[PDB]
Amino acid sequence: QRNEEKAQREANKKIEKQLQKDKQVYRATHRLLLLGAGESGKSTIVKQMRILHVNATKVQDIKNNLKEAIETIVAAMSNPEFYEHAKALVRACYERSNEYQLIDCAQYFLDQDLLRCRVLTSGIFETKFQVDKVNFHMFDVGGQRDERRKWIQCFNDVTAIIFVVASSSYNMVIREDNQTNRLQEALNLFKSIWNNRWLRTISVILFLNKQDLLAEKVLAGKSKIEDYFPEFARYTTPEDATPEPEDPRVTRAKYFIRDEFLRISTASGDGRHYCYPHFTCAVDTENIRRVFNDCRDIIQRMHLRQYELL
Amino acid sequence: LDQLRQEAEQLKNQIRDARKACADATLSQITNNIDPVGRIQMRTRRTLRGHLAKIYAMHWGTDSRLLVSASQDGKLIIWDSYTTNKVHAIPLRSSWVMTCAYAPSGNYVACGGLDNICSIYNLKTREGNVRVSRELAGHTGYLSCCRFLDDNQIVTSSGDTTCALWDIETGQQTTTFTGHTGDVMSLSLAPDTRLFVSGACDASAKLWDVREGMCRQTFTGHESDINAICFFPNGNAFATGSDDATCRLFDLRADQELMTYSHDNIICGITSVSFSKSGRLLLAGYDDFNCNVWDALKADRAGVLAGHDNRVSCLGVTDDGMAVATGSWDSFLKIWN
Amino acid sequence: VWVVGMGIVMSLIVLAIVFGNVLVITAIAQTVTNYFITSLACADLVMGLAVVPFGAAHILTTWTFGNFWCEFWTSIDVLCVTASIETLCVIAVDRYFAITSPFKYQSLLTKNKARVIILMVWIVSGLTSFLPIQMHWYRATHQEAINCYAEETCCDFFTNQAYAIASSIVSFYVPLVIMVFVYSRVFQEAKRQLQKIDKSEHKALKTLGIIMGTFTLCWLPFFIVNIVHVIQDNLIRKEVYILLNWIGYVNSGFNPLIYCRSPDF
Amino acid sequence: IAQARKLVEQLKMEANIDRIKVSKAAADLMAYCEAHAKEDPLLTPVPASENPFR
Ligand SMILES: Nc1nc2c(ncn2[C@@H]2O[C@H](COP(=O)(O)OP(=O)(O)OP(=O)(O)O)[C@@H](O)[C@H]2O)c(=O)[nH]1
Ligand SMILES: CN[C@@H]1CCc2c(ccc(O)c2O)[C@H]1O
Repeated sequence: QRNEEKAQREANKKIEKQLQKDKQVYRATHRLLLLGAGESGKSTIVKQMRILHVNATKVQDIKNNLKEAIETIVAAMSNPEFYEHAKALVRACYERSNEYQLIDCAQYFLDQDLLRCRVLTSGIFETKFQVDKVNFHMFDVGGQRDERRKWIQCFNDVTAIIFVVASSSYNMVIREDNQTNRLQEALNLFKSIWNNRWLRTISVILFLNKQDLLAEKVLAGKSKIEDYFPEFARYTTPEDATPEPEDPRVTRAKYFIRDEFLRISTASGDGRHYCYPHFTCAVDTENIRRVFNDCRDIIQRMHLRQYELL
Repeated sequence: LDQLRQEAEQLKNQIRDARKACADATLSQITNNIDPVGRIQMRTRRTLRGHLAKIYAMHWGTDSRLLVSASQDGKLIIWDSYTTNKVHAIPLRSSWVMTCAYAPSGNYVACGGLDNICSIYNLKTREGNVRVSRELAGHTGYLSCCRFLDDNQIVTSSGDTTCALWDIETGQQTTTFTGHTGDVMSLSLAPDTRLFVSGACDASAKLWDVREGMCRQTFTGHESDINAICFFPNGNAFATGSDDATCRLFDLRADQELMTYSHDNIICGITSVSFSKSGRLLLAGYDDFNCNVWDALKADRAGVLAGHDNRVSCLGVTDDGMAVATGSWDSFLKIWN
Repeated sequence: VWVVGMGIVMSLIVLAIVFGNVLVITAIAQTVTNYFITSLACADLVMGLAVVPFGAAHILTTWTFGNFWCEFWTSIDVLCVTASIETLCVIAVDRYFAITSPFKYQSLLTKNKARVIILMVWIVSGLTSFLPIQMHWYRATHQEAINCYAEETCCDFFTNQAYAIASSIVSFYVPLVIMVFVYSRVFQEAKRQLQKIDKSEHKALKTLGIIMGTFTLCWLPFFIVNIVHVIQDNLIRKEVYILLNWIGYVNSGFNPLIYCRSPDF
Repeated sequence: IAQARKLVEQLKMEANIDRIKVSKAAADLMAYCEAHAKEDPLLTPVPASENPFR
């Protein structure tokens, strides 16, 4: 049938025609992978994009978080009517919360509301938006902790990697007790990500999250960094310091965590690796230009490096 | 308590002693009189273009004329190998895909990936509009492979050290398999579709039973992860491709490893293995941008296919043994003959 | 000895230019920005194959070919000279657009836009050379060109008409006033980035310097003396003019070797 | 807990199976390959007149 070749040729034409339109859209997008430890703030940052950049079981979910937090505090003490019973409400147990596991959102719920709750999801969590007619594609792989991370070879073409750490969690253990404090656990994950075979040409944007809790912890005399980190005793404030408006004690604490992450980056970084440290609060900070301004630097630096200039 | 662990060593020692008694003679000595195959050289016949990104999945059809490919740009294209003409291009709900399949009757195509869900599509339908038929969503962790026992049963191997035999009509797991301590990465059904294997990440492989749903044997000869597996055409042996440079051939009846394939210069990994029609040539992909051809009975390299500009991630042989298709990460397929 | 050995020198330069341009063109024959490099290589190969062997015999000694053949050669010379120079400005503009505006670089330029630009620039280059030669409007009215125009075996070039100035203005003056600004902006942008690096924690000068200096040194003296000799009362000898023209021609031999430095282009 | 108890019971099932010598398996594989090597287009090239892809 002469017709049979003719029809097939006609069918290949429609398919090939669309793939021309889809190629232009695909090549003009930026993909940003999110990484972090457990209970860090990866989900909250994505929610900040959906609230301003683009565009109900929450009521039930909010109550569940409040119910779980109520029993956790009273249990450690030994070691319509239902809501009213817990309303009357042990305060000293909440003060020494570093000796056990407790959710950060316990105090606010018991005493930004929709984005303060915590929900655990196993499937990949995705989000698309535009800011200045330039397409952006932010997604978080998430899931339960995996120590093999065999899927990381798939993300070999992303524009940048966003890293989120909890800077107010230097005196709490992670999951099984007696393990290293959460800040040390984040450092070990950073070294594995930084010194990775596949991720040899990917930049890292470092977010030092949860700044507001850090300020109040140092202000109170509960715990001292010198106990957990002996090297903090000999630390001195760097000369190239530009603290916003802050006490000298709080400013010194902020940087010691930041420069401690940098020494890992600068050791093995000989070109094609850059780290951009930022001080951010996930819930409160209202500008998304930090990612936008940075993403214009990886591209230009990449072009500049290209052509041998730098 | 501790007594059970004490008896675990005794049983572990018992297995090794039994296998040592059955090692009458190595396979190398018995086949020393077979004439070598010689030099095998093939040239590219067709090249298929039209993918926007790297490719992980590929599977032929029963007629050995049509094949389906998958990529992380969000497309599932079906080709026509003879005349190089695309037939379909199904957009996907998720941009992360790690596997694909093709039904024996050609009426369905399967897919899955990091979205923890296996999807089934329909090709032969009224009005000629491909639409999602079912969505199998009971797992945790990513998927690795999908295989079609029939138009109603599909076998998946998720990343939570489990496997299951699904049922498209009801969308529920008929049976589930446990026993692996590491991520499952591949599987291959038997020619009679009565048994299948699975290469986990704990350097071990098992031989499950489809009906009874219980393990039968375990081979632990490797030293690293396992990325590929495939049965001998006879149905009583299979070959394994591990993360290290070695590939080994096991035997079900003798319950021992028979041969090992390695080369001093090769220090890369293996991502896909397959046999020939008569089970005489053992092709195998590699991370060093080419594909090698081994010998099943001699362990002698007999050719190299190095026409690719990126790593090889999939490979397959037609049902009539006439062509070999090898995908790669540069969005280009090739047909060798 | 000296005449014939210098002839050996011209032969060597011709073989070298032909081999280099042809190999680069074959390896390239692929990126959105490689079309301009391919065009430059093709123009270089055409000029090397068509001009130098013809001019070598005339330089050594009587022009054997006819008047039409001489006119065709002295017309294609201008087209070949002005085709390569105009492409460098396009390359500089493309690099400036790519670096200064990163996000809009993908949307601004495409294959169709590159094809339109290359066709337009080639048409503009071609219109300048062959049209006056075919029309013969540029022929000088002095008493020295009559002998060359009357003798079919004697070849020489003379144009006191304004055409020489435009030829230079549209061949050589326009590209540099743009390239200087483009590369100054590129250098300024590169200098800002290192400084930013210092707060978080020169090969560029060398590469920009060589990129400028090669074509500047090769072409500035020719387009200087070309304007100078018409205004002056024969202050420039013809042999010096031919030597400077050849020195300018040498640029195309090494231009493909400048670009394509990245291995296995 | 009882994970060890479950494991040892499973291992006892695989301890008592029928096994044959390596020589018989190697002979079977060699015989199968020798018998079916005739219709192996990849091994022995087919003429271009009977090649669908040529
Ligand atoms: N006080 C304070 N809490 C924050 C801030 N950013 C995030 N959080 C905490 O984040 C909680 C919401 O759940 P997250 O901790 O973000 O959980 P998640 O980020 O999904 O956890 P991962 O799965 O590890 O990414 C809030 O209830 C806060 O306790 C911040 O800037 N300040
Ligand atoms: C001597 N040969 C020609 C004559 C004049 C001329 C040249 C080059 C570029 C121009 O714009 C010109 O007007 C020379 O290569």
